[PDB]
Amino acid sequence: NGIGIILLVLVIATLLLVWTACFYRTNGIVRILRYTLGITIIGVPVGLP
Amino acid sequence: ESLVVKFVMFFVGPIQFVMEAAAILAAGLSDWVDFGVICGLLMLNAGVGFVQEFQAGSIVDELKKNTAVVIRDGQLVEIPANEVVPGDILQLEDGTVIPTDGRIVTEDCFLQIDQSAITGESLAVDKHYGDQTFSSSTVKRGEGFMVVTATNTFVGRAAALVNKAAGGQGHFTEVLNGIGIILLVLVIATLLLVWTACFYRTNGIVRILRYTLGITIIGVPVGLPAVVTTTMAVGAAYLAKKQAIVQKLSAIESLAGVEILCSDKTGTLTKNKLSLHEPYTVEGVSPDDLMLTACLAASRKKKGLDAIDKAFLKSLKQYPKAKDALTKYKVLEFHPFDPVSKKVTAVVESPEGERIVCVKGAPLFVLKTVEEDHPIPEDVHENYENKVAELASRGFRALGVARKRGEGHWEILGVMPCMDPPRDDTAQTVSEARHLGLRVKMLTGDAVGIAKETCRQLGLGTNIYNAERLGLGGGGDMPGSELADFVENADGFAEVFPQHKYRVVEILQNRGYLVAMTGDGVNDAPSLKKADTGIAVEGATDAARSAADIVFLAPGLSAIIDALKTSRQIFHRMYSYVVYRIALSLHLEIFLGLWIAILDNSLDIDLIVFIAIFADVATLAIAYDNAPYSPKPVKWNLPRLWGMSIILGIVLAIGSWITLTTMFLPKGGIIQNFGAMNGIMFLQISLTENWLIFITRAAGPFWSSIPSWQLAGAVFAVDIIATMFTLFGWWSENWTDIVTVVRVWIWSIGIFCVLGGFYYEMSTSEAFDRLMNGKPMKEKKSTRSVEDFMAAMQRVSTQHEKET
Amino acid sequence: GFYYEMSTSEAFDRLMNGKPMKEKKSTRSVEDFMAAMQRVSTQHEKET
Ligand SMILES: CCCCCCCC/C=C\CCCCCCCC(=O)O[C@@H](COC(=O)CCCCCCCCCCCCCCC)COP(=O)([O-])OCC[N+](C)(C)C
Ligand SMILES: CCCCCCCC/C=C\CCCCCCCC(=O)O[C@@H](COC(=O)CCCCCCCCCCCCCCC)COP(=O)([O-])OCC[N+](C)(C)C
Ligand SMILES: CCCCCCCC/C=C\CCCCCCCC(=O)O[C@@H](COC(=O)CCCCCCCCCCCCCCC)COP(=O)([O-])OCC[N+](C)(C)C
Ligand SMILES: CCCCCCCC/C=C\CCCCCCCC(=O)O[C@@H](COC(=O)CCCCCCCCCCCCCCC)COP(=O)([O-])OCC[N+](C)(C)C
Repeated sequence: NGIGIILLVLVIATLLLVWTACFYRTNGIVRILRYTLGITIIGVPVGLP
Repeated sequence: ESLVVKFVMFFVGPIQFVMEAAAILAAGLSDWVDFGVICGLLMLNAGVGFVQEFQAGSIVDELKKNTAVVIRDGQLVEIPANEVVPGDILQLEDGTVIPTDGRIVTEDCFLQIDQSAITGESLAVDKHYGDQTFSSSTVKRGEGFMVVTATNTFVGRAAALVNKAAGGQGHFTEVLNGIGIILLVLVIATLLLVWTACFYRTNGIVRILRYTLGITIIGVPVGLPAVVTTTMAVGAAYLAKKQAIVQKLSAIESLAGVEILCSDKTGTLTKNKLSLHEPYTVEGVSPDDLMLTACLAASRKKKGLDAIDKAFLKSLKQYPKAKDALTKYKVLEFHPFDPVSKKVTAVVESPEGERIVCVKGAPLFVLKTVEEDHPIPEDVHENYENKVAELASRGFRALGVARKRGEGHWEILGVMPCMDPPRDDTAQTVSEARHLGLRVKMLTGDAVGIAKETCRQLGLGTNIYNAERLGLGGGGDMPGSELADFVENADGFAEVFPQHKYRVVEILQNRGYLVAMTGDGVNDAPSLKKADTGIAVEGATDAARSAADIVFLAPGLSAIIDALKTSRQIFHRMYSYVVYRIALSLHLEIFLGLWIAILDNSLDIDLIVFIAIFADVATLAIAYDNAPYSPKPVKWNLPRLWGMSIILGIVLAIGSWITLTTMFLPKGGIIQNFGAMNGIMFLQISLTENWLIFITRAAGPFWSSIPSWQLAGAVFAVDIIATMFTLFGWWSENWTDIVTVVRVWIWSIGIFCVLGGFYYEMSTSEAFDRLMNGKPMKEKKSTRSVEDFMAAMQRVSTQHEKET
Repeated sequence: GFYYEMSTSEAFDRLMNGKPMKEKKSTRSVEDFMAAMQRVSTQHEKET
C-alpha cells in the first residue's frame, strides 16, 4: 500500500506532464487519451500485489 | 422570526455597511453591472450566515430535546415537567425520564440511568445517595427521591453558551483576528499589484475598480468568522451530547490540543466502589465456598448493611445472588461490629441439629481467635501474613473468615481481598488514549506500591513516584532539571496532594506541554485553573466545576477520551475549512492578481461572484460531514497553517495559469472545438477550488476518509452548476463544447491529485512544521542519555516503592 | 504593514543593533536554577 501509492503518484506526475504538453499542442482528447492509456499500462503494475 | 434574522445580517455589521454603502454609490451612478455584484454578495453573505445559524439552531434545539411526580402538601400528585420549581423534591421510578437536574436523597436499592439522550448508547451509570442526575436521562433500574437543582441546567447552560457564541468570542476568535489581518494584508498586497499595473497601462478608474471589486470578493472571505465560530458553537452542543459541558468555547480547542492528561485514579480510572477478586484468594478449602461463608457473617437488612458488607452480599456468582446466603441457614444469633474487636460473626443452625459458627473480621484479629488451631502454627502465621503482605503489595485491603464446627474449635477458612477495581473499559481506554497521541499520568492518593499495581492493571507502565519524596513540594536533593524529567516521563504520582497537583501541571507546562488535569474536589481548583484544560470529572463540587474548563457528567476516562476524540473532530472541521478558504483566497489573488498585472484582464465580475458563492456552498455541508480527527494533538500551528495554505494557493494558481496559457495559443490549447477564455477559467477555478475541501478535510491523505454525502453532494452540485455555466456560456462570451469541458474536468482532476499530494506530504512532515515555525530541534537528549535516564527512573521508582 | 512587522520584531531589533543573543541560559539550566532559588529562599525562611 505504500509502494502502490508512490507508483500512482508517479503515474499522475507524468500524466500531468503529458496532458499539459498535449494541451499546448492542441491535441484532440482522443489522442491524449491514447497517451494516458499507454502510460497507465506501463505506469501501474497490477502484478506486484 | 426566521425572516427577521435574515435582515439583521444585512444591516448589522460594518463590513456589510461598507458593501451596501457601495451598493448605493454604484446604483446612484446607475452602474448596474456592479450593482448586481455587490447586492449579489449581500444575498450571499447574509444568505450563508443564515443557513449557518439555521444549522446551529437546529442542533441546539435538538439538544434542548414530559411529566414529573412530586409531592404537594404530602400528597402524591403528577404534574407536567413545566410546573417543577427548582428547590423541590421529586419522586423517581424505574423507566422514568428525568425532567430536571436533581440530586438523589437516599436509595434503598441504588439506581442506574442512561446518559444517552441523543446517542441511544446502551451503557448506564450507577447513581447513589447525593449523586447528581441530569435531565433527558432515563432510569434503567432503581427507585427513589431526587432533589432538583435547577430546571439553568447544564444543558440549558450549554445551549445558552451556544446562542451567546453566535456573537463570537474565545481564543480562536483571537486567532480569527490574526488570520483576518493576514488575508487583508494579502488583499492589499495584490491590490497594490493590480493598481500599479493598471496605472502604467493607463486604465480608467472604473476599469481598475472592477478589478478591485473582483479581488475583494475572492480576497476577503467573510465566511470564516461565521463558520469557525459556528463550528465551535455546534461543537459545544456536540460535546454536551458526549456529556461534556465546556465552560468556554476555547475549551474545545484546548481539549483538542492537550498532550498530557493527568487523570486522578479514584474516579476516572477505577470504579470508586469496592469489589473482590476470587483468583487472588488464599488456598482455603473453598475459594468459591469461602465467599458464601462471609455472606453468612453479614446481616442482609439495612440495619446492618455496612458498605464493606454490602459489597460481599453482591459478589456471588450463583443465580440466587442475595437469597443463597439465607437459604435454610436459620440464623439464631448475630454479633454486630464492635470497633475494639474488629469482628462480626453469625451462628446458624444446620438441618441435622448442628450449631455452626462463622466469623468475619480483620486478619490480625481473625488470626488470634485460636492461635494454635491450624496445623504448622508458626508457618500458618507466616504464610497468611505474607499473603496479607502481598495483598498490600497489590494494595488490596484484606478481610478474613474463620469457621466453627460448633464445639468451639476454630477453623481458619481464609482471607479474601476487596479492592477498588479498574473500570472494564479503562484498560482499553488507556490503550486508546495512547493511540490518540496523548500521555496519561495517574495521580493517586494511594501509596507507591498500591498504585504500581493499578498501573499494571491498566497497562499504564508502572513507573510511579511518591509525590512528596520525589520533589513536588519544594524540597528534595533532585535538581529542578531532573525533577522536570521525572515528572515529564513519569507514568504516575502516588501519594499526591493538591499542593503537588499544582506542581505537576506547572512543571509540565514549563516543558511546553498542554496539560489536562482532572479535578474532583474544592482543593483541586487551583490546579484546574492552572491546567491548560482543567476537567471537572463526574461528582465534582461547585468549586471544581467553576474552576474547570470542561465539566463532565459521565464518569470514567473513556468519557474524557471520547470528548477528546470529538474535540479533535470539531477542531479539524474548523481547521480544514480555514486551510481551505485561505488557499482559495491565495489561489485567486495570485491568479487574478497576475492576470491583471501581466495581461490586463480578469475573470468577469459576474463570474467572480459565483466563485465566491461556490466556495461558501462548501460551508453549508462542512457542518454535516463525518468528521475525521487527527491522531496526534492539534494546535492551530499558524506558521504551518499559513505554509500549507500559501503552498496550496501557489500550486492552485500554477494549475490555473497553465490552462489559461494554453488558451493563448492559436488552435485553442485546452479548447478542442470552441470555447471561451472565461467560461473555461471559471470552470477550472470552480473545480479545483471546491475539490480542495476533499483534500483538507482528511486527517491524513484525501483517500483515507471518504467524504459524507452532504459534502460530496454539495461539492458535486456546484461542479454541475459550474459546468452548466461553461457549456451554455452564462455570463461568458461563448458556449464551450462538451469535449472541452471534459478536458477541463480531467485536467482539474489532475490538479486535485497534485494538491492532494502536496498537502499530504506537507501536512504530515515535521520538516515542514520545523521550517515554517523556524524552531530548530534544540533539546534532543542523547540516545545514550535517554537509556541512562530511563533506567534512572526505574531505579528511583523502585526506591519509592521500598520506603513503605 | 512594514512598520508593524518591523517595530515589534526582535529579529529586526537584533539586526539593527548588531547585538547577538549572547547570554541565553539552557532551558534545563533555568529549571535547575529556578528550583535553586526556591530551595534557598526556603532556607532563608528557616533561619528565623
Ligand atoms: C517566486 C516569486 C515570483 C512571483 C511570480 C512571477 C510571475 C511573473 C513572471 C513573468 C511575467 C512576465 C510575462 C511576460 C509577458 C510578455 C508579453 C506581455 O504581455 O507583457 C505584458 C507586460 O508584462 C508585464 O508587465 C509583467 C509584469 C508582471 C510582474 C509581476 C511580479 C510581481 C511578483 C508578486 C507575485 C504576485 C502575487 C500577488 C500577491 C499575493 C505586456 O503589457 P500589456 O499591454 O499590459 O499586455 C497586453 C494588454 N492588453 C491585452 C490589454 C492589450
Ligand atoms: C520578483 C518577480 C520578478 C518578475 C519579473 C518580471 C519580468 C517581466 C518583464 C517584462 C516582460 C516582457 C516585457 C516586454 C514584452 C515585449 C514588449 C511589447 O511587445 O510591447 C509592449 C511594450 O510595453 C512594454 O514596454 C512592456 C514593459 C513591461 C515591463 C514591466 C516590468 C515588470 C517589473 C516587475 C518587478 C517586480 C518587483 C517585485 C520584487 C519585490 C506593449 O504590449 P502591446 O503592444 O500593448 O500588446 C501586447 C504585446 N505582446 C502581445 C506582443 C506582448
Ligand atoms: C510556473 C509557471 C507556469 C505558467 C508558465 C506559462 C508559460 C507559457 C507562456 C506563454 C505560452 C505561449 C503564449 C503566446 C504564444 C502565441 C503568441 C500569442 O498568441 O500572443 C499571446 C500573448 O500573451 C502572452 O504573451 C502570454 C504571457 C504568459 C505569461 C504567463 C505568466 C506566468 C506567471 C505564473 C506565476 C504563477 C505562480 C505564482 C507564484 C507567486 C496572446 O495573448 P492574448 O491577448 O491573451 O490572446 C490573444 C488571442 N489569441 C492569442 C488566441 C490570438
Ligand atoms: C518553474 C517555472 C517554469 C517556467 C516555464 C517557462 C515557460 C516559457 C516557455 C515558452 C514561452 C514562450 C513560448 C514561445 C511560443 C510562441 C512562438 C511564436 O510564434 O511567437 C509568438 C510571440 O510570443 C509572444 O508574443 C509573447 C509570448 C512569450 C512570453 C512567455 C513568457 C513566459 C513567462 C514565464 C513565467 C515563469 C515565472 C514562474 C516563477 C515561479 C507569436 O507572436 P506573433 O509573432 O506576434 O504573432 C502570432 C501569430 N499567430 C497568432 C498566428 C501565431
